[PDB]
Amino acid sequence: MKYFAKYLTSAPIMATVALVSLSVVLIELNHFFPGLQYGTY
Amino acid sequence: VQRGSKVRILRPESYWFREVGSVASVDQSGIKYPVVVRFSKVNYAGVNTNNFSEAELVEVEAPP
Amino acid sequence: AWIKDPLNISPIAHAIWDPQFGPAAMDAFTPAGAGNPVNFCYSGVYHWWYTIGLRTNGDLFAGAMFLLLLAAVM
Amino acid sequence: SHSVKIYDTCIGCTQCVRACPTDVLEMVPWDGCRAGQIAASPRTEDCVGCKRCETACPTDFLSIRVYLGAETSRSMGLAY
Amino acid sequence: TTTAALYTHHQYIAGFLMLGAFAHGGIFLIRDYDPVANENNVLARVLDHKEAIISHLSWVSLFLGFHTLALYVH
Amino acid sequence: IGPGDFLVHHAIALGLHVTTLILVKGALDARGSKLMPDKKDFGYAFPCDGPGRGGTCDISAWDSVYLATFWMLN
Amino acid sequence: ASAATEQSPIPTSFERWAKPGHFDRTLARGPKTTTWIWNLHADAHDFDSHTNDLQDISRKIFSAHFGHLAVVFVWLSGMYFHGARFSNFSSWMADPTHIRPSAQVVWPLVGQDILNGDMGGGFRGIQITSGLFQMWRGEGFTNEFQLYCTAIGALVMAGLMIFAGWFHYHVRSPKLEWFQNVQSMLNHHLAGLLGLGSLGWAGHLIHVALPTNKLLDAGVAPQDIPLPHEFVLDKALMAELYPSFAQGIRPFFTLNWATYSDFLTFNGGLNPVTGGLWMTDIAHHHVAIAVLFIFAGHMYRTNWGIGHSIRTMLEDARHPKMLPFLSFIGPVGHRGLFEVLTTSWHAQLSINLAMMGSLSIIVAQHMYSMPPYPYLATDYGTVTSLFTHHMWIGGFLIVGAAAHAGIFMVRDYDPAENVNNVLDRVLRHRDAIISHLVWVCQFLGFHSFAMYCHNDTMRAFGRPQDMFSDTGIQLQPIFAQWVQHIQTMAVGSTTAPGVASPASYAFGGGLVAVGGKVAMMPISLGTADFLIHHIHAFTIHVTVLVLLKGVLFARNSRLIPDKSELGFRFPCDGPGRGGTCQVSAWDHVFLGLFWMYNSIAMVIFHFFWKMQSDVWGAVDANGTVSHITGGNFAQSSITINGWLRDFLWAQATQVISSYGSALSAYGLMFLAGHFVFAFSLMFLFSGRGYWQELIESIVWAHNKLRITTAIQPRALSITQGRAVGAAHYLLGSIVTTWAFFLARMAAIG
Amino acid sequence: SYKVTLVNETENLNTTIEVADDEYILDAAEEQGIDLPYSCRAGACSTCAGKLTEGTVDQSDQSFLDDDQIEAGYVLTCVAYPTSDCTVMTHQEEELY
Amino acid sequence: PCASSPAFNERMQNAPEGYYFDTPYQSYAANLLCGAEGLPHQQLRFDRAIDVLIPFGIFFYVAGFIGWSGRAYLISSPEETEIFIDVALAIKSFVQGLLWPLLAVKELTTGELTAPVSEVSVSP
Ligand code: CLA
Ligand code: CLA
Ligand SMILES: CC1=C(C/C=C(\C)CCC[C@H](C)CCC[C@H](C)CCCC(C)C)C(=O)c2ccccc2C1=O
Ligand code: SF4
Ligand code: SF4
Ligand code: FES
Ligand SMILES: [Cl-]
Repeated sequence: MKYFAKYLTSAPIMATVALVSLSVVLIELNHFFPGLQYGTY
Repeated sequence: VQRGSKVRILRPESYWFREVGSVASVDQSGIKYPVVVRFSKVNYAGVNTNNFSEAELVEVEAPP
Repeated sequence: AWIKDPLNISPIAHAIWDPQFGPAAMDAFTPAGAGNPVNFCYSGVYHWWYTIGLRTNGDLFAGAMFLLLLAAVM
Repeated sequence: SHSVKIYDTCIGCTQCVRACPTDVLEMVPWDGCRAGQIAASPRTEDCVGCKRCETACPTDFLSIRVYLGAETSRSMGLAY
Repeated sequence: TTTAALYTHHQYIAGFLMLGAFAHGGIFLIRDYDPVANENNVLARVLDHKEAIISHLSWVSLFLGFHTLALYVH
Repeated sequence: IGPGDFLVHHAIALGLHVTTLILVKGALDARGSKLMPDKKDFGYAFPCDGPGRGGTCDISAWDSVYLATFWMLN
Repeated sequence: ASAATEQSPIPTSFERWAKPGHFDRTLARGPKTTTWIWNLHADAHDFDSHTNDLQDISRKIFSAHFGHLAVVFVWLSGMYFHGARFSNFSSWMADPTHIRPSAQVVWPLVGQDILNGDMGGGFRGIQITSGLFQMWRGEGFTNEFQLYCTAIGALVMAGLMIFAGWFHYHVRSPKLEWFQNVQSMLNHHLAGLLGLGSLGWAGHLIHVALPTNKLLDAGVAPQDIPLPHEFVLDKALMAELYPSFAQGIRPFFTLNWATYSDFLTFNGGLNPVTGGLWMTDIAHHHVAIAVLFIFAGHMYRTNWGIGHSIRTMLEDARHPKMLPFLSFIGPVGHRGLFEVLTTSWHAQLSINLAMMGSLSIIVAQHMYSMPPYPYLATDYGTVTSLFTHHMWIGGFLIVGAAAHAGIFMVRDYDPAENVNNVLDRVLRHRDAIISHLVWVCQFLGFHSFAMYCHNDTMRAFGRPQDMFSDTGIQLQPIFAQWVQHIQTMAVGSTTAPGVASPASYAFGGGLVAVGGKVAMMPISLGTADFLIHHIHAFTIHVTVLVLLKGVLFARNSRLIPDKSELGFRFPCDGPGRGGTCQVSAWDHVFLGLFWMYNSIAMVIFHFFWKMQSDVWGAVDANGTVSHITGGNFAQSSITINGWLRDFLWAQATQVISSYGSALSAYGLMFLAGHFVFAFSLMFLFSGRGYWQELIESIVWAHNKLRITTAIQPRALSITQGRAVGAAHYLLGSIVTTWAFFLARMAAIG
Repeated sequence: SYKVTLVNETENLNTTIEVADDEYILDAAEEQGIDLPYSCRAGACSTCAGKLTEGTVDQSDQSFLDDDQIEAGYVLTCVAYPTSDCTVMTHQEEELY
Repeated sequence: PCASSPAFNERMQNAPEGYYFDTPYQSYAANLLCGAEGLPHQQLRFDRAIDVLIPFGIFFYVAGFIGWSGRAYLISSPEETEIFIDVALAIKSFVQGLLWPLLAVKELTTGELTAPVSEVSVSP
């Protein structure tokens, strides 16, 4: 598992984890007011 | 200009115009472009070195 | 015919002479006040000529013959 | 016919001559580089314009340039 | 219909004329531009830093496109 | 004018900017770029410079007026 | 061990995962530019380039096949799990005429649960058009627990399939002599895969599906039905349904087969209750084709003397041993083709892709007209989706067949191997083939499409007596009309006395209507059908022209005599000889992808409009059929304007007026497909040098901020820009039609 | 530290010369009183093709040798990286074509 | 205002409730500016000055964070760190990327944010 960590640091794996980690704002856009206009926060 | 000197290219048609490359070897055979300069950045054709004259080079680092 | 009522009359560009029309297309391209198939003008030259003084077909013909001769001059 | 021009940045690597499908190019003695050779293009009436010679050239910029010119039946590559 | 046709007519003619303006600006720089008669003047000074002009047109284009398309899609 | 006008004006801004990008890029890179330094020796309209150096399709300055005609039309 | 054919190396290492490009020698160099990133996925599966031994490539292919089977089992497990947890399968089982199939619910997120539409019975979900419910009803499923069991079994099979692919490569991989045993493979696939598979399914049908469907058609509620094993267990319960099961398996061995004629029927029509085919007739079909395929599997000599050798049969098919008019193939014939097909994987893949795509198209054309599942024909969204999906899969597979026929040419073709045989003789007159294909494409393009243009001009002139209509110049397809008449005369109480009904009601016969809606009725063939079939012939022929041209001139042509030295996927050979852009075989696969799109799109449009105006509808109490668009195919589908107005403008009412409804995702995807189509044209019309010169200015702006990156940013290559444009065009243009079809069929039924 | 032995039929001699890991054989051959054929020193020709009799060289910068041509033993001595020493043939451009 | 808008109440008192129209039609109507179609219009006035700062100014921070993490990771590099993101140097350029606003004005005055005209490659 020496290079298994290195393969998990590759460009596609960092890409997919970055998209799902920044895109998990599902819980941020459902926890409080799923509709948030410009002048309402 | 001798081996190891970082040089800036003064050739307008070169891929590495105004770029720093390391001198690999200078030819003392009296040819038109004796200096071989090698670059860390490859050109479009896939080539990272080229022969230049001494008149189209500017030394930016004396070799240590 | 259009200077008398320039709001309820469609200006006409020229006439159609397509021999391949059926009578249903000859009737469709014939308006109420015309005896042949025509094209409705959408270039606005009727409004322009009416705003600059041109009132009759003789005026239009005189202008056309002047421009024919002016093209010959050029 | 196309115009194939060879410039003094040539290093006599022969790769343009080897890449020519129509035998336009050959090597001639030069003593202007340390290989002692430079390309030449005498049979440029045969040149089709594929620019394989330019793809094969290692110098930056190219020591060989093809300028597509008047089209003949040979430069259009027509077997009819 | 005349008003609409006239506006669309002249705006398309204008877009073509603006396209040919830059066409012949390129043909001038190919055929007639003299780099020594124009040494270090405004024309040769804009040819020098042309990457700044092209990258900033690229930035304005990218900003406008991302924002307008994303506002429409939202 | 209202909110639906602001978006379409920004779309028109995007369109004029990208058309200007294509035309300015092809005019300023007409005499030569890094991919083809001697582009002024090949003319205004020429197909390409072959498949060497990665490929040089639509590299001429004429191809910029080509590529910006689509954007002008859009 | 049991056949002494394994002992494979390639130890299961982990370190070989953090070194992308390990397969290619230049891919494991060190990136440098960005073209390497795209080159990584351009030939990742091309095991032919990686190594040179046929045996190592064969082993890799075998294990890749196992991994693919695992992926398909994961997909099947997911579909059965969706039908067992997020579906209204039980509700649809109760009422399959008033309940809409649904197997997908959306989470309550931003505006998002509007896509959960009312499916009947209080179920808020998305209406699936995959035909899973109609398939599970016909197979014998009644409750969701059985679906859950099938999902678990498919997941177990997926794990087993990924162990068989690791064990047949990393532990005990076969030798090349095992892969080259085409006789044994054909024997086993014909007798054990197809033969025994359909025999086992016939056993399932006779003991599970036929019982359950008979009770379902009788009127029994789905959870009032016995489970399948009771049908298997006690013969009294099964003999209540069929009186031929009272004599057990005795009439079969004593050859009294007409005893069994009540569950092996040969009716040949549609069940009036469900709308699907007669289930007993289906079981009899599977019994007959099991007997046929098993018997076909004993054809090829394997280890026992009896059989054929395919090499002998291939080498004897040659002049002067042929039919006298077929003797033009010369005295070598098919001599070197057994060594072509047992040493080239690409030759086999080309044949198998052509047959697989053709068979998928045959599946599409046989399941709208002979609906094989209960309550399938009346769900018009499912019928539309199944036909359209299988036509697209078939077209893509057929394009890949030509792709690999061209890869065989550049790589695996050997002139010395196959001399003066059929393959050599085809390459030795390909100008005749291609020029005659050019002429037939032109003849078909004038005599299909320019007749539509004639009709447009005549209809705009106001002279419809001059049109190619059924009221103008009639163009009746008399041969297909005669075949339809022969098909409806054959089934009389004749030439097929055994069958009662016609093989489909599409040929003739009567009308099957189920739940008010039409299951199937005769498809009348008039002048519009003549015209659209010649459109189909024309588009298929130009697709064949584009693809066959690249296959035949993949080696060389009169322009570039050494095209095989340039490769299979190369952009051009420079601007010389006039400009040799897109001369490769790959570029012909590129240009044939567009032509397959244009061909299959018109097939699915013909199907949608013709079935929607002349078959599908709503039968009233009396029997009068009110078709969906109202029989307007015979007069509007003969001009291009009627295709744009009465099909595209009129039937896209349901997809653009879908905002705010539960079909709003279809309107969103309709617009998205238009975006992706238009975005493709950026890659298709533009070239590579513009983008590389614009990236120069962007790199300058980056160098000035000192945000320079080591991997040097380069524009997409010429063939990669072509591939990206083609993929985007196909994706957007097919997503558009998908949204249009599915929004239309989920709103007007 | 590595030892590379250059063999040439014309010269009919086997002279060994140590080469640094991060250094091209040809480049290291110039700093050891040894003549060799070389034109471009970039890996875009075949002028310094040296068949490898034994050992292994790091020629990842080379961009001209074919997959089947690099398996024979040929390795551009101009853009090659001496991993150890072993031995390599010189002036083998006539054997390439 | 949206509270007193006569056309904004015909989407108030006839709409699905759910959890996308009930806890969103309020705070919206309290603090928005609707026109005549019953639709909130994003205004740019003195009251919006402390309203549009939280979309505009707080996006600038995260965008500069991404741009400065992509900078500080990439100056300390060499063609394998873009393929295989070095998580340690990534965390080092994230920790410095947090307070990138200060570092950015500590580069322009020092002259190490911009490169010289003769130290950047150009074209003919
Ligand atoms: C087979 C189909 C067909 C054919 C052959 C025609 C033929 C014709 N139509 Mg017709 N039309 C058709 C279909 C057809 N139509 C249909 C289906 C309809 C709907 C019912 C119509 C409706 C229609 C109308 C309303 C009119 C016609 C007219 C005409 C005539 C015009 C040509 C002419 O006489 O002057 C000769 C001029 C030419 C042949 C010029 C064309 C040649 C060049 C390439 C174009 C011009 C040069 C240049 C490129 C363009 C200028 C610069 C540009 C960039 C701006 C011609 C006989 C017109 C007419 O009657 O004229 C008196 C008329 O007004 N048609
Ligand atoms: C509507 C757009 C359009 C049209 C009309 C065509 C037409 C044609 N394509 Mg094409 N194609 C298209 C779009 C189109 N394509 C697109 C979008 C692509 C993108 C991938 C391609 C890619 C493509 C390929 C790769 C090939 C073709 C081929 C052909 C030719 C087929 C042979 C034929 O049908 O004969 C009949 C001619 C027509 C149907 C053209 C219209 C004729 C009208 C209806 C009659 C005109 C009447 C009269 C002559 C007018 C005279 C008036 C006078 C004043 C001049 C044909 C000329 C194939 C070919 O060469 O076949 C041999 C070929 O291989 N196409
Ligand atoms: C637009 C276009 C390009 C430019 C397209 C490029 C350069 C590819 C665009 C992909 C971008 C650059 C994605 C790569 C960005 C990084 C992967 C970072 C992404 C961020 C994620 C990790 C989150 C071509 O190169 C081209 C070539 C030939 C014909 C037509 C065209 C063409 O139309
Ligand atoms: S390829 Fe270029 S450098 Fe080599 S001989 Fe030909 S012109 Fe000279
Ligand atoms: S594909 Fe591109 S590089 Fe090749 S000949 Fe055509 S335009 Fe030139
Ligand atoms: S000297 Fe040219 S590649 Fe070696
Ligand atoms: Cl019509």
